[PDB]
Amino acid sequence: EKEEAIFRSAEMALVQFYIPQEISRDSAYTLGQLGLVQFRDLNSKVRAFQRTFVNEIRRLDNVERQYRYFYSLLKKHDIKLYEGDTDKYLDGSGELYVPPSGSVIDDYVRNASYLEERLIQMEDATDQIEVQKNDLEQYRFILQSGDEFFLVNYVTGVIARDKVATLEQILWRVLRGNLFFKTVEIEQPVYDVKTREYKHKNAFIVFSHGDLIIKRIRKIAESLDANLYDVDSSNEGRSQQLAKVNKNLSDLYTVLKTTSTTLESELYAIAKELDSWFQDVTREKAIFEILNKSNYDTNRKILIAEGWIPRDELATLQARLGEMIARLGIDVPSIIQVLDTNHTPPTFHRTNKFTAGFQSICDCYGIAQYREINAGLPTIVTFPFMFAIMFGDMGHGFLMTLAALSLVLNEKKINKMKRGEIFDMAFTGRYIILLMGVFSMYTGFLYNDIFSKTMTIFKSGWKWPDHWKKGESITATSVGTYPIGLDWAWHGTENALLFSNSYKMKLSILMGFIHMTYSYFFSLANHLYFNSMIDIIGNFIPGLLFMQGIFGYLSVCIVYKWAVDWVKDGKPAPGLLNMLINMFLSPGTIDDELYPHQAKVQVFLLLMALVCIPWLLLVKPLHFKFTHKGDIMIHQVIHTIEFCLNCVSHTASYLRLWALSLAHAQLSSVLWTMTIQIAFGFRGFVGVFMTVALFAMWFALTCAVLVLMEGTSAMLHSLRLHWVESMSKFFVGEGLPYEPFAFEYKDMEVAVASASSS
Amino acid sequence: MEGVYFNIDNGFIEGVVRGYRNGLLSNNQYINLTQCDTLEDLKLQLSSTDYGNFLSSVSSESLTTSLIQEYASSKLYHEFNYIRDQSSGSTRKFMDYITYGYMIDNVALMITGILQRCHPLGWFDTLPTLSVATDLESLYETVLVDTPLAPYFKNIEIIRNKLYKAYLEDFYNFVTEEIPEPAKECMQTLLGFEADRRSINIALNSLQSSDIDPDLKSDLLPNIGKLYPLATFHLAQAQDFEGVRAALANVYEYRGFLETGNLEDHFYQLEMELCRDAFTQQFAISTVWAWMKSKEQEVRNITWIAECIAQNQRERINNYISVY
Amino acid sequence: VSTGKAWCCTVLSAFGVVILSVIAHLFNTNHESFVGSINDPEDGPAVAHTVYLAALVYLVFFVFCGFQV
Amino acid sequence: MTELCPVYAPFFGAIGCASAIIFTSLGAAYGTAKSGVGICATCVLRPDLLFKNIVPVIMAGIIAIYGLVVSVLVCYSLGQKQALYTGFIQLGAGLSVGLSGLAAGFAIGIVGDAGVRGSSQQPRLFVGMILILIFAEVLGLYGLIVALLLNSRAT
Amino acid sequence: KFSFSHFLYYLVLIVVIVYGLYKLFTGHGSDINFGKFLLRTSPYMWANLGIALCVGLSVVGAAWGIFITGSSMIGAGVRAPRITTKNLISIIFCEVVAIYGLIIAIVFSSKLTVATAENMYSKSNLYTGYSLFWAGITVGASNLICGIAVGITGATAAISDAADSALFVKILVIEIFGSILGLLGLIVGLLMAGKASEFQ
Repeated sequence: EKEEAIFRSAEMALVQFYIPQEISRDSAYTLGQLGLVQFRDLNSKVRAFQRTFVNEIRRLDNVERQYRYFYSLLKKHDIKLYEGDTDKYLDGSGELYVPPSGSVIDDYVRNASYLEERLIQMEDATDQIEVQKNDLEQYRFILQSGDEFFLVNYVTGVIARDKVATLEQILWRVLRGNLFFKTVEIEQPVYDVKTREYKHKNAFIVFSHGDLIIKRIRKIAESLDANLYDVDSSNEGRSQQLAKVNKNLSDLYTVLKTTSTTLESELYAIAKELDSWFQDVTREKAIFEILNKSNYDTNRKILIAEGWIPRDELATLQARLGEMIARLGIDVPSIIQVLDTNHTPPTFHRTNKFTAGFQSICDCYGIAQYREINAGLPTIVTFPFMFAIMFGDMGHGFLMTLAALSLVLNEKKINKMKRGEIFDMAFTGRYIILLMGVFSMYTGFLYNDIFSKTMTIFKSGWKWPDHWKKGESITATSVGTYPIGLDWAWHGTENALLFSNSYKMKLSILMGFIHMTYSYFFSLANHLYFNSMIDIIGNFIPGLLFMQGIFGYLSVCIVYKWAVDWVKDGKPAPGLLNMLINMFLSPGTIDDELYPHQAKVQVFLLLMALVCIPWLLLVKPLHFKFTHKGDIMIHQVIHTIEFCLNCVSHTASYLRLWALSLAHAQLSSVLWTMTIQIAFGFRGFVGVFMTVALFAMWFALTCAVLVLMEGTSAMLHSLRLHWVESMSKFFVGEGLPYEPFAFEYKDMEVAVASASSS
Repeated sequence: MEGVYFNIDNGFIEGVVRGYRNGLLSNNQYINLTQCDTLEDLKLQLSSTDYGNFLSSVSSESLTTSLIQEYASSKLYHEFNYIRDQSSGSTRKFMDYITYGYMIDNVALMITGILQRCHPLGWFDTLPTLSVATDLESLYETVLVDTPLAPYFKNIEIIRNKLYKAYLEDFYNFVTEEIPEPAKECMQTLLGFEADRRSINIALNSLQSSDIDPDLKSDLLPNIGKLYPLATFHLAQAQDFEGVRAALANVYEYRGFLETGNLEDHFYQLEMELCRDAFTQQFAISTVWAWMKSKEQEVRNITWIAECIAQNQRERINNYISVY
Repeated sequence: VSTGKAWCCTVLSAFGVVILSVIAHLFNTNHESFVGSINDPEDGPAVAHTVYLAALVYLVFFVFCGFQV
Repeated sequence: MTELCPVYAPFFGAIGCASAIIFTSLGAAYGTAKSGVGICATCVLRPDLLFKNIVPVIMAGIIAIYGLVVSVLVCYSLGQKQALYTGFIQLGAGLSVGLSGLAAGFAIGIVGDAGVRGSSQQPRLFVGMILILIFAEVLGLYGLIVALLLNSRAT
Repeated sequence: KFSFSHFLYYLVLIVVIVYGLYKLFTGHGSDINFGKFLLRTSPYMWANLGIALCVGLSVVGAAWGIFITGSSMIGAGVRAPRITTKNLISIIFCEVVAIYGLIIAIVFSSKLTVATAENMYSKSNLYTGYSLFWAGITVGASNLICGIAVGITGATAAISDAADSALFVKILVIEIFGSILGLLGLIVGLLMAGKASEFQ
């Protein structure tokens, strides 16, 4: 069966395609709709303008230009494309047995070339008549003015509403203390050719007495884009001009209705099929762009193509090409010549709907080195569960689980449905969010938090004194230990913060160390897989010794300090952070003895960690210097110094688990106190109203501020822990994306691309 | 320090500007455009560069050198107007002052009255009024008083060069006062070069006019940069090309670079040197000026190559100016 | 009336019914986390009754908005 | 009064309560103003990106929420005859959270402006924007944490 | 030449000089008794100011470097969004600066304890007050300096990586030096407060 590629990327094989030149187009369609081949660019060192199939692309690109121009025209006149599923039914998108388009592409090219000119002609006609339409409408609006005349002679026209101010100022400097001006705002905007959109406009009139300065006013108004109009000096002449204008509008509308109807009919005929034309032309252009990457041997008359395909899919490729050759009946060799190569193969991870989101989030940092360990498979669990440690509330985890289930249960309904961007982001992460919610419920159970409040499902390990006076500062006694989760006896105590901080800080340190160690062992597994024992001995072993002997020492020390009953032993509880500091700043002088011979072990670990530094610097480069028959000294020294410093900085940065956990807990408690708990203090129908409204506020802020506003905080910080703390231990990265040659529904919204993306 | 406060407003701007600087055509890409054999081939090859699909709406039959130049200039102007739109305060004023030069160019080109605005960055609300402003007497008190050129004003070449003198002096003062130290030095040097170019060109124009008095050029020579005041005064007193050579003999830079070769090529070469040097400062707004000049030269080179493949005459195809 | 507001208020009122019902039950049973403090209301069942009435108000809203779903 | 509980002791507590909300609110205001200028500049062309670009102002708001939390917590620790120890505990909590949230809000404003602009020019910059912006938010978060640690010792 | 801030600087300088001369000439120079100010002042002001300024200046430096380098890398990321994940180590080392301040604030908060009135202003309590004050200032100011430096360096690294990915590597060494500076500041703060006892 096909090997799963989630632990490591799928095994690639380089295939050389000996394609006879006559069947090249059919073959390219076959293995493009098959969808498992990523072609190597053999003509990489040949300039694109002189490449083998440049003209076949150029003609189809002109056709695509014409189709996107048609789409622009349909949007201009508000027509909706058919977008039928005929292309989806024909292109199996997972089935390779489909015949390619025949000579129909040449018909597409001819039709497109003719039809573009047709549309240009009718658009020019409709545009010209629309220009005179707008002009005569403005003329009428000028003439409809019953009386806007004062004072020898005048000139009048229409300006855009913004330009009227600057034109008035310019004329006021043409005529200083002598300008007479009025304007009337047109009720609605009108179409302008230059902007290809409606603009607000204003009629204007100015009065003057000198032919030279009247010419100046007209010439300064035509600049700044005023449309000037001659108006009779009397109401009778203005009425005559208005009647003439109305008759001209009647004729203009008579021709405009027919022109617009015919043009819109052509656009409607376009809409029913333009989408399929664009799909076919896009596929054909992609086909030629793939064929360019083939070496065109003219003597042998064959395209020597190359491509990456998974080995488990090699048989599928052979079968499907055997099917297409049977279709064509050429009986050609159609050589699928798999060959060895030194080229870095692409990193293909075969992901289900469940692991797809985790793979996308892990490889958004970087694509893994070929057949190295995939970080996404550990991420599936670690990312949601670090999110949960930081989030850690059962009420909010339950809300998040319900939100995710609303996407997972209805999964088939939101799929095959338009999703926008934010809702699409929510849907693609639906299983990520589901695991976040579930692990957050578990974490809040361990934190014993449902919203602000604690669960009381087991007998507390702390028992209060037998009796006390009201207001007495009592202290509990340890009758036992709480089975699972934090003891509910800590709720509402004034020293709850001390124990909670100790717990969550040590939890952060311990679990961060464990996660770092687990991720770092992927370095060992990678070196074993790549047979790089030199990386094991020079990098893995000393780095592991350093990391353990300091921070894993701290980890086992934390668990040991929990494992010792200091009050029963009568020994002073050590200052654990102070002891860690003294391990470096004053070795040997152990303050409070945690365990026998702690000084010797402490100084031994210090010396071992120190020794691991020369080990890391030297062993890997010196092997290269001696045995290769060092140049990697600089890379090794910078890598090891950053490793040593990143160990400390990563142990520090894992404190954000405790940080976000405590902040979320405190925000939830404060929000509960501020919003809903006030309502419990009042009674009567005023109390009922306060309870209803304050619960509305509490839930709105819980969903907004806590679940959504601060859940994104926790998930982004878990992304931080993974890209930075987890993957940098082992993730080599800088791989090559798989992204094979495959057909897709390239929706015509790509008309935004290649026209607004440069 | 330089970058401590710089990134509060200009960090995004400066990062995007050097992003464009990385998109400038390299010598290899100019060579690839040179080897092209048709305007459609140049369109495709240039689409392979950071220009992308900008002529994507243009067919090979509509494609002409004028359209290529217009689209390249439009892309540059859209990028500049994006950076200016995202700018605020001091950098916004710096970019407005950059636009004032094109405003003066548009003023001089349009008063020639046909001559349109011909430059999008020099546009202002009353610019087309200059096409119809035949009376130079009405120029300031009617049209330009509303424009940002009002502080500068006080045949057309006299007006153009007076406006450039006032503009360059005011912009040098603005650079000195309102621009941090590295960008201050870089912009002061760039303005020294610009004023030197203006002074040399104006002197060589006065070479062709008998009415060009030495004191008349005092209203015209900016007296800014390395040539100032000494070489500027010598150019003012200079009567002919020999006087220009004697004046430029007194400076280190631009010495021996007007006595031989093409003068425009040498000015553009030195400008590219200065822009390349200005790009080295990491938290300086002078990177914007360097980018603008580099892109203008790039558009010139592209148009040059487009001509050399549209009208052949390919012997001239390699005389473009580039440091990248 | 609109489907968006109907769904929003239906979900909010469902959470209202559930959460205020459990809060009223915990007050009515004198649970320490709600009554154990001196700063809490002194008589559990009394505030439990008003929280229960608020839960019924959200029940009315839930059922109504269901009638407009 | 007493040597441990001077009459001027509540001054530090009250001024820390004020300081928390004040400085976190100025940080949030700078963040909201800068990022909102970015959003309004960006969404003139592409209003479809409103609910992406809204993140930086939201994070600025949560900074002020942290300030509100600290101010409330220290406010309910105030008393007329409170010790000078708890007075300076409240002062330290308020000052820490205020200054930290102020710096975080400034960083959030600048980064959010740059990010909304870039992620409008380059959509792949959204994850980068938000991941830098969370790293700015976490600094105000750290200040909140220190304020909580200090306030845990108020009496 | 005038500015309001410098006017107040010179005004307060003149006022302090005049007050000092007045006290000194009248034989009351010992009234200005900064030492007795240090003795009488509550040790908790020093301790909590140390903690608050430690974390506050660490966060200021972290945020300052963060927006410097983040704005630079978002701007450079417009053409090359690949720059984000590659140069994010700059944001990381800026944040680590604030984490240092948080750690030091935790350590110093361990020292905060209610000292008895009979033992309020002892040698040990004054010593620990001054120790926490100046150690918090040391860590916070060193962290501010290092955060600004790392942000500047990471901004330059992001822009250079946008120019060419090969130029990134050697600037990361500069970022490492900037982080070592803050680490040294943290360890020196620990040493300064290492022998400071709790308030007792």
